[PDB]
Amino acid sequence: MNTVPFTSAPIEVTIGIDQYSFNVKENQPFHGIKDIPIGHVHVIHFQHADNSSMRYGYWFDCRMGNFYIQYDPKDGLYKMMEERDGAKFENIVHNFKERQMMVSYPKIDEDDTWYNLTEFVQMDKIRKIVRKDENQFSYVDSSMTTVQENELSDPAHSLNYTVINFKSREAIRPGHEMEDFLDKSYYLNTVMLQGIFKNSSNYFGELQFAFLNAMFFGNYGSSLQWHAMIELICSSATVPKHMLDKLDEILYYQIKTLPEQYSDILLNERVWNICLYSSFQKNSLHNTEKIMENKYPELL
Amino acid sequence: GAMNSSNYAELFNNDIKLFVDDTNVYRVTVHKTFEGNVATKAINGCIFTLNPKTGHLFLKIIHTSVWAGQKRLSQLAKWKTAEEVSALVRSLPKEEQPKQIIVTRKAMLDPLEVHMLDFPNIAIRPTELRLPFSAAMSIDKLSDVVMKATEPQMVLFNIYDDWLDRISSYTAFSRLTLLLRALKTNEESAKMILLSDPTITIKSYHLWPSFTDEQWITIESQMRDLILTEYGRKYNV
Ligand SMILES: C1CC1c1nn[nH]n1
Repeated sequence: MNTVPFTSAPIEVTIGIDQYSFNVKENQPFHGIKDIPIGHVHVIHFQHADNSSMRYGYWFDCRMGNFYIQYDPKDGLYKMMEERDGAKFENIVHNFKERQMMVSYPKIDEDDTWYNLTEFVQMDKIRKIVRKDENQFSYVDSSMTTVQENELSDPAHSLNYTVINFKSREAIRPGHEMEDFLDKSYYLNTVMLQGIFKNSSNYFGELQFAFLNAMFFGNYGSSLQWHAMIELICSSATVPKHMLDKLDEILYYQIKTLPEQYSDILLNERVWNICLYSSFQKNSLHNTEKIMENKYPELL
Repeated sequence: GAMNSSNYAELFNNDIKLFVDDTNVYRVTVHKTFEGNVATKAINGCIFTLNPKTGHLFLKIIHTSVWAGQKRLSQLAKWKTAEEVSALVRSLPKEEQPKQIIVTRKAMLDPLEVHMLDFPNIAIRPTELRLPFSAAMSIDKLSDVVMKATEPQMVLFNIYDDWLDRISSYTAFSRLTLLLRALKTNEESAKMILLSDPTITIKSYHLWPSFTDEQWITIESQMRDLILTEYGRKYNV
């Protein structure tokens, strides 16, 4: 297990670590998070008590370095930093643990939720969507725009998701206009899977990352990307039968984890009704359809 | 965006534009089968592509062979329409290509947009005008060329005959839409009105009779009366 120490908590803040969250009071003696499961990416996220504007956070993998969080009073946020002195990091972690000033990552043993949401998410792929090459961890916030959102504005601070546009020359072969617009299989299998993503695992990784950024930061462009990536599969007549099987599992756990009170802002009625009841794959998502019908029947 | 009565003068400015009406592309008769089922039989159709400023009509005749062995014909018909309009634009010299294409039915927007991706500067727009272009097949010379076709064919007409020598495009378009609305509402009476007086004939190179300015006022009034008469019959007014 690994640890992210906090130098201090000078402002009152709700801190998230993956799907968990806790409140820290202003100047409370909080010095970090311990027992973080090795083997997954993680996200540590923040919402200030005195200004719920800008949810922000950091994607990281404890296998890639030793990271700590320190408040910057000039920029007014909690920043992630990499500790390059290992001996210092060990002493700082041990002292904070001995004084019991850390919260424990509260993982239940039966509970596979975080694996199920991040199965295909890799740090190296995150670092290509979020470009800041001098850090091993990646900052995301509520207001960052996507590359596609910007084509329709500072490119350094953008989410470089793969652009998906159903009415684009990329999606539509000349001479196959009707075919390719009504059946997205060309665009899914040749352009996206064989061409850009190289395999279904990378495609699902980006889909999962987009969902998590929408849920944890309320990032609107990430929500658009998540729905586009679902719709592209669902609107394709030809998809590897094992590929739809994994899609159903991925979506099931996303819908299961979504806060009930955020469903009105995180779920696109059009896309979901089309995917579950009208699309080529309307019968291929039994687990997702069952949870959607029992948890959010209003949307449908 | 969408085209309506507020920006109606825009139709007669100097930006080239075309209306596209697909309502006569896929045409069928419906009949009982020997077994008592029902079957359709397609008949020849046409795309109605019209420049409202000049009157030039690009009538693409859709021969029934294009449907042979095809499924979901009503859907295919929109995409064939879009394919043919796209091909027409590509066939025109650059300086004759339209800046806007206005479709009479919103179901044509995505098919035409997808076929015209290579032309990002041509705007594809719907309209809130109810345009009676479905009645084009009530113009006898148009209907005859469509029904006699034995293969796909493009035929060019000026749907305003020689009117622009004497009236503006705005007026010519209004006259056309009134004539087509009347033919749509009561075809027999409309044709009766147009041909009642044998001394006024249709030139061989025209679609409509050779009315003087005064006779056109009389005709236009009789067409309005027809439309009003039929409205009263319909609603018991
Ligand atoms: C002192 C810089 C603070 C730190 N470093 N590593 N963990 N905590």
